[PDB]
Amino acid sequence: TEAAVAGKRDELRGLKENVIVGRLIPAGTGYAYHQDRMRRRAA
Amino acid sequence: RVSKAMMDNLQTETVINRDGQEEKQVSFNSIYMMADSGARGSAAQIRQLAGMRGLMAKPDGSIIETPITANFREGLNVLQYFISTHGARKGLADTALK
Amino acid sequence: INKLNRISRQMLQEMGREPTPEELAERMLMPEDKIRKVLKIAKEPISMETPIGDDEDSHLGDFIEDTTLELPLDSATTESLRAATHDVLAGLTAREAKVLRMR
Amino acid sequence: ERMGHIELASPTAHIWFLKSLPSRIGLLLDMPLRDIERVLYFESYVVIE
Amino acid sequence: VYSYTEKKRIRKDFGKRPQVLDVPYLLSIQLDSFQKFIEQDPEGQYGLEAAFRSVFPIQSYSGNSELQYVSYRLGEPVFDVQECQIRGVTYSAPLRVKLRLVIYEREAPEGTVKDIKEQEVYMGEIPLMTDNGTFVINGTERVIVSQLHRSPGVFFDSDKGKTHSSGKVLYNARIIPYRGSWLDFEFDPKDNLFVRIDRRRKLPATIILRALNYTTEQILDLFFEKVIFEIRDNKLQMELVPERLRGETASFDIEANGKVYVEKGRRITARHIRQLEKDDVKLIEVPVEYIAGKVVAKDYIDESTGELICAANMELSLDLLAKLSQSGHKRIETLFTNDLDHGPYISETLRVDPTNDRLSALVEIYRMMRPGEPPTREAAESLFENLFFSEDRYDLSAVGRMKFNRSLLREEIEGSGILSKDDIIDVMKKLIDIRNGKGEVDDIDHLGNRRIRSVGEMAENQFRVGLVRVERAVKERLSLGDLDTLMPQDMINAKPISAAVKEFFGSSQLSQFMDQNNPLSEITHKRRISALGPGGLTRERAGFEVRDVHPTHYGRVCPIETPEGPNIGLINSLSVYAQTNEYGFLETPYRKVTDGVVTDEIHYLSAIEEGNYVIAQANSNLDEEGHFVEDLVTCRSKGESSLFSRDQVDYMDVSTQQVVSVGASLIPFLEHDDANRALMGANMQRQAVPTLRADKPLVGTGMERAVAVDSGVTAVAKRGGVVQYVDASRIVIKVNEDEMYPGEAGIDIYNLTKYTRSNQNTCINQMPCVSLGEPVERGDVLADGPSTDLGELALGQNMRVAFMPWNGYNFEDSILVSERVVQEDRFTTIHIQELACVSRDTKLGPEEITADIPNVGEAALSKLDESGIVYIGAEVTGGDILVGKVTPKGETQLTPEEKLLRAIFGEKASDVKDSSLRVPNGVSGTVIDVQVFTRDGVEKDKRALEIEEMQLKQAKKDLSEELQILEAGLFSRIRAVLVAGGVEAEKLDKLPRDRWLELGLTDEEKQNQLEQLAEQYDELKHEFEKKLEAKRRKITQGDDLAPGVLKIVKVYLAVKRRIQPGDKMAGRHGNKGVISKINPIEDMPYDENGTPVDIVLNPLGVPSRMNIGQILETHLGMAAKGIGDKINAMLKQQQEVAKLREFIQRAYDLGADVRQKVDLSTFSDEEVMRLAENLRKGMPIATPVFDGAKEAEIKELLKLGDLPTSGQIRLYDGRTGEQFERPVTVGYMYMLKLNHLVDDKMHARSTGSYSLVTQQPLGGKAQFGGQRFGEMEVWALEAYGAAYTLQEMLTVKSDDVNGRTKMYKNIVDGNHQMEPGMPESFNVLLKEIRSLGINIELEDE
Amino acid sequence: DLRPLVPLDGGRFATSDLNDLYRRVINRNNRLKRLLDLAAPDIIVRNEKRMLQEAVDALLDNGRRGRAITGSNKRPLKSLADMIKGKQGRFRQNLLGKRVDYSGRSVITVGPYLRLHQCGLPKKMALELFKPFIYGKLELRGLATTIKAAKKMVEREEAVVWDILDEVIREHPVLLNRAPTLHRLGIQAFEPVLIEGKAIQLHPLVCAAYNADFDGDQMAVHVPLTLEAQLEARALMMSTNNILSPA
Amino acid sequence: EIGRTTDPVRM
Ligand SMILES: [Mg+2]
Repeated sequence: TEAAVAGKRDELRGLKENVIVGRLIPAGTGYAYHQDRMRRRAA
Repeated sequence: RVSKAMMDNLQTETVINRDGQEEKQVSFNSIYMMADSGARGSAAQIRQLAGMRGLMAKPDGSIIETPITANFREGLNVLQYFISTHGARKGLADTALK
Repeated sequence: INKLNRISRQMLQEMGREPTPEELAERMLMPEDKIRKVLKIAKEPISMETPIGDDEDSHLGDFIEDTTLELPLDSATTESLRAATHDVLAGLTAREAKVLRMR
Repeated sequence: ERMGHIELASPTAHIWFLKSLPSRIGLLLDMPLRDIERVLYFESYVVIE
Repeated sequence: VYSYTEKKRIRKDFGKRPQVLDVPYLLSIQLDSFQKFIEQDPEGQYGLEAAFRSVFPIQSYSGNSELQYVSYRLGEPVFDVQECQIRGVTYSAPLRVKLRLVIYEREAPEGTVKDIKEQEVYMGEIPLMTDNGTFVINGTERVIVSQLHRSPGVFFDSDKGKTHSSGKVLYNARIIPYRGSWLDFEFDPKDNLFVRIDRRRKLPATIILRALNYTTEQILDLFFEKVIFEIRDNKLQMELVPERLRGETASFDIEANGKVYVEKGRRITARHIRQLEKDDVKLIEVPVEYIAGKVVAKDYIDESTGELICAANMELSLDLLAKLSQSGHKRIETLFTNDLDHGPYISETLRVDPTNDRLSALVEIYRMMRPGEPPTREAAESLFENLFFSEDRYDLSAVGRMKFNRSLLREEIEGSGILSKDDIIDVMKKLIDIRNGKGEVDDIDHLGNRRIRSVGEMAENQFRVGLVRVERAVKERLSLGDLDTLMPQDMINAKPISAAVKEFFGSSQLSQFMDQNNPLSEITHKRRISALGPGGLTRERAGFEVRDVHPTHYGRVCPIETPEGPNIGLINSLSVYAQTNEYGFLETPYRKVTDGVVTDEIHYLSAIEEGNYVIAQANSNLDEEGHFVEDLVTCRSKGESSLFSRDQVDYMDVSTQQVVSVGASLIPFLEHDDANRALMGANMQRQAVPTLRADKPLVGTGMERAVAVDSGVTAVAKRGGVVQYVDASRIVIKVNEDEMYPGEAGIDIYNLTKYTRSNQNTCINQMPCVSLGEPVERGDVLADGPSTDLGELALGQNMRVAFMPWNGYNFEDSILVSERVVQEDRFTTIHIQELACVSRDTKLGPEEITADIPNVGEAALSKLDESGIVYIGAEVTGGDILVGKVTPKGETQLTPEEKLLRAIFGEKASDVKDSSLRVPNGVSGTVIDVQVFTRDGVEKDKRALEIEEMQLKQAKKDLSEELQILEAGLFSRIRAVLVAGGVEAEKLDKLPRDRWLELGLTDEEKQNQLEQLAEQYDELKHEFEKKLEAKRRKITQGDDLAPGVLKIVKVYLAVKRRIQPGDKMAGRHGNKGVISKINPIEDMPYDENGTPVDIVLNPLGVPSRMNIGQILETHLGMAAKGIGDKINAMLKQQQEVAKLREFIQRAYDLGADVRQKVDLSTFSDEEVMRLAENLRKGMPIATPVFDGAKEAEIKELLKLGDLPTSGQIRLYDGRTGEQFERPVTVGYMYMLKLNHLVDDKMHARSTGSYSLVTQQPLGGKAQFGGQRFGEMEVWALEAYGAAYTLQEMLTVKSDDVNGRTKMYKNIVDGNHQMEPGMPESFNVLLKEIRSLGINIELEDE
Repeated sequence: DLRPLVPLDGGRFATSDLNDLYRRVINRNNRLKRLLDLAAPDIIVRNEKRMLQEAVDALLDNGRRGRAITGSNKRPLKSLADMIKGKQGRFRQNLLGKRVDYSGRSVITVGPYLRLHQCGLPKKMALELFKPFIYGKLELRGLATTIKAAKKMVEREEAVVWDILDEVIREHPVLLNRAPTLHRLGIQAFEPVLIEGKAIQLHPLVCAAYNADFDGDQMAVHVPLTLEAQLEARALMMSTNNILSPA
Repeated sequence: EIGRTTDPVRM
């Protein structure tokens, strides 16, 4: 309810979120994927 | 005193003799080797088997003033056993809830 | 249904025991299969959150499998049969292969 | 996936923004929770305009 | 001295103490409570008689007509037990009641009975308790566990200091009725007395007093004393009572008689007070400025105006003193309040109390009880006089009233089951006492404050609920009453009553499937004191206070047995000798010791009677006279033991077992185990699975003969006699002439119960242990049950163990079973499953049970006869078709390439769908029984008719034997009258027994009884004809089945599971452990004679767990099996029975002042050889629990055989052939086989069936369901870097409903890729949030 | 289909609870529309708007405002906020910790011949867990023409499926697991050894990590399907790579 | 006496 009124926006950038939403944890072997993705955005 | 006596009789009481009269080294008591290796059990549990066991406390925590003077090689009579049961169940009810 | 239940209550207070679904045919005016259907009209749906024991507090809804799915071996075998029929129909003539891919 | 709606005949207060411990409809109106519920239960009127 | 059926194998007994009280029938809790319930009570006590007397007579709303109880009956069951289990029905008894309706006269309140009307009416059924205390509810034998809740009454509790930070211990008296609203006073830290009702908001506790129309004057009267003050010629001299100055400081110079007793500021010493008592110092002049701190009792009103000078409960201000002296009052009385021994609490509560008048109290109670409703006088007063005083909606039934009176220290112990003014006012006076300091709070954990609801009481409560639910309708219907248009059956339903009692019995927290996979488990499940269930605390509410073994559990509840885990001590289990008091409180036997003698008059003491006396210890030396032998003996007075004088003990304990449950007195050497391992051992021993050859406990405790007999499994003779026929499926006892009744054919028939599935799928069996033509006696076993051996409870089997590390195949707790234990088939059990092939009715059509299944080769249907069901006897494997069932299918579809394939190969697609029943994967078995239930009106197939023909031959055979036996007794009585004057020895018994009838005798009833014989004989003929016809009806009639189910079939399989790695085993002392390798016989360590060792336990398990029992019991089992080897060696040479007799007599006399005394001198040579051939395997030794065999006697016994004293043998190593240094223990530990069988554990899921709402896999192994990969494993992968493993772990393997099929395709294409996607359960999450008012979407970029 | 009325076998339907809560909201809604069509007295439409506020309320979150409208059995209905909340909502139950394919469990036992990069894993569990791999291998080596033929081949358990299992097993880690998975070493990937029996033999130096007695403690063997996850189970999670506690 | 209750039946 608080995020709802406050219109809050979740940019994932965590381990719990990327486990919820079914994709690579940005921790071990997934860290490369996520850094390469951050450079693949805003190149 | 009972614990220290059982340990002084338990750890070195092997007396031997090499080309002569008598020497004494660390013992080969099976239960003692199992307690001295570090395999199972400490000196506490050995204490309870040989020496008198503990001063069992009531569920208050108010320690009783007559220890369970008998060990598990002799028999705990009905009173001593019923007093052991208090702490037995307190330990089980903790380690369930920890 | 209220007529069936009321006559069954009467038949149970009277006949001693619980009446059988043919005797309701005789106390009512039913072909005795209409009463079988009327009894078969299902009761309330068991709420799919009924607690069932057990094994870390699991409700019934954990136990109702999915039936409209198709098990992946049949999906694999449909793919395999697709590939087989393609490679087969390639063996025929082109016009006959087209008439059979169209028929 | 297809959702559907229901056209409520009368409006109806979304409970989360009315009963969450700091009441959002409450502190938005700067109005205590008790008076808002007295209005919502059709107990007491409320002024507007 | 011994039974002839006891001389088969008489067990040595190292019991030094004499038995004084036989172990009572271990199933008296269940049986005796229910026999209380369903039984004629010619008085208003317990029963259905109590329930009907309570609710009835139902009388209308002054409508000149009422309905009244008369008497009731329990008809016999439509189905006896076995038919009931086979058929699925509950095993019940119709409850016929004889209600009687009467209409009164017309317009005469004293109206005579106008119209009476009598007719018995069916109201519900009630499940009958079997012979054993197990009901049969839906063909599953159940047990209603007991219940241990708080006794009704008043309980003064502390809540000490934890409520508030000041540490000031509050107090509260709670009143718990057996039915109705609670009532709860208490103190808040300001010491204001607050009242709570049903645990709602509190109130000033004088609010209820005012609601009881007590004006402020007499409230102050009740709760306080009086300090009088006379205006005696100047400023209020004081009438002093001496003891009132107690604990105080005299802040004024209190003199008397021109004698200043006390100086100012001087605390009145006891000298002062006794001096004042001596001098009788009554009225003493006081400065009036001291009466500024008092409080007036009454209200003071002047005579002149009659106005209120000062209200009641008003602290005296000296201006009020002037204003009252001016009017001329003599007495100015106040209250007597000290800080210590007379507190001012009702006064302060009156201060905070807002109410004044009874209407205010009633309305205030009403508003707190019904907030929102405008309070009305009649509504408020009805609510109040219905909270605590209506005989209907409140009750402290006689247990409540007894505990209530005993707590308030009343003198009578019987009263009215509703509160009164006296009861509440005494609760407040006792709470105020216990606040001031005199008195002690109560503790809930005290088994005099903790009742037991059995089965009878709870079923009675549910039936009482049913009766109120029907009385509402009865009154509703006599409101609009007629006179002759309604009998007493149109008024009364049953489905309310029946629904209530049936939904208790079949669905309660306390009504569970019997844990029948053992005799010990059944008999320790019937005896279970559960603290859970309705009307009692839960797993989460409690709470370590009730979990803990309180010192009044001695002999009432077991210390060491309790189902460990989440509910420890919530499921305590009743001890050996504990009974239930008249009122439900637990009590135990104790021997009354007189002045010096230990009288053997056992004398039951409840939990609060025990705390007064001083009771001896069970193992107290007393010798030859009944006197003690020591000059001071251990006892226990009040939760504490201590040495006490010889002439100060009052009771001695009955036996040295009376503290443990029955589960924990089967453990040998319990006194040597830590309490913890005995908990685990007592708790595993009832999971031991009945094996294939019940052996015997080679080292026991004598509690096991009774655990087997007093259970139900063994078949005990009712009347002694001599056996006549012993099949493996019946025994037939030719009863003796003396025990036989006057006239009836006395022969008993025992239908043994052959292989029939239990609850836990094991196999409950019964074998005969008798021989043809062998004497029996009453109370004697005839048939071993499952896990019994000649009447001793044999749970597992004993086998030669050895405590040595064996190369790590017994590493942690693992066990290294040798191949001769799997090879002797000695742990091979028999498990019996029940498959079912329900044949339902679908809108497309009926499902048939055809053997013409589509898409299966002839070799699959070779086990199926023409009707579809498999042949009885045919060993199936996992996957066979047990019942071909085919369901109508319609119009599926055809994808492209499938129309192509079908057209290419000229096949016509099938019309009907295979839905057969097939044996579950992995399982073997031999189908021991099939049963077909055909709904009434569906044409029975071939096999249903074959099965009916079989069952009908069998029923007719059994009933025919019945008729033979009964006609026997008829002609017995006949010959009895003819032989008793008029007998013919040979002139009548040559010719057949049918010409027996037609003969006469001179004028007598012998002249007569011509009609006696003929009537009896043709009566039995006709009556048995109708009996057999009724049996042919119950066989042939169409069974009753659920709606829309044509016919049910129940293929019964009987798998024989051997022993293998994984099957958990466990001895009795809590040493458990999973088999980890099955060595060949050669590899086993072998002793010097070459005898291999059957099991190699681990040395390193004993010092750390501290169950030394397993070692002493290994040693004594070795001694016993040594005597077994010696006697076998005497029976191979077969020298003489003189040597055998003397040897076994030596081995029985051994001991040190044992009580077992056998003289084999009186044993006939026909009997000593039998005794020896039973003892060839090894002399069974007993060891009563806290009384066992001491170590010196164990060595002495081991010296009796030629075994070694240490018990430690030189074992060789069967592989390398070279001795293990430092000798090893070898003995026979008696080892159980817990049913954590590994082939009920292994499971694996490649791809299966998926959940419905969230497309993930299913539960465990019954739905063929994947494991749970919960949060903790997710963190354990995040802790590595496995972000690829974790991704396929929660996307492809689990949930991503497209990616998972496309993963299976890749995995078969030799390509290990994946496609991640969005799990379906997250997307369910979005639609569920988004179906709130919230909007949660995915920003796309 | 997220609030289904699926018919469980027996002619009995097994609805959800949201069907009840929506059915009630829509009934009170339609009734209020009627009570405004009849131009009703004020107290009745006020009562109906209160009942509708309660119904929409007990739908969006039940037990929050006043007492919970009880389900049919006797119980509070599980309204939507109870779908999401708690230990058993979607968030913790179905979304963080999923059930899993390719996984099983059976009793563990000792097996000391093992090297500590391997776990004795039974033939029957291994042939059950590795069926996609076996089917692909059989139709690759041509011993089974179609996928269905390979299926019946491994169901009949011929002599070639055990060779094919010994070959698609060879260098392929599996992930043993024990129930309370306290620290990150209670999931370690081993290399299977195909072993008769039905107990997962676990190496004896590994019990200190897993914290395992051998008196009944079961273990779960999951599988790394893909190629990257086999590499992470071999490099990262193997049993010879964490022989030092990360604490 | 308006508030103090969350029951619709009483209201
Ligand atoms: Mg373990």
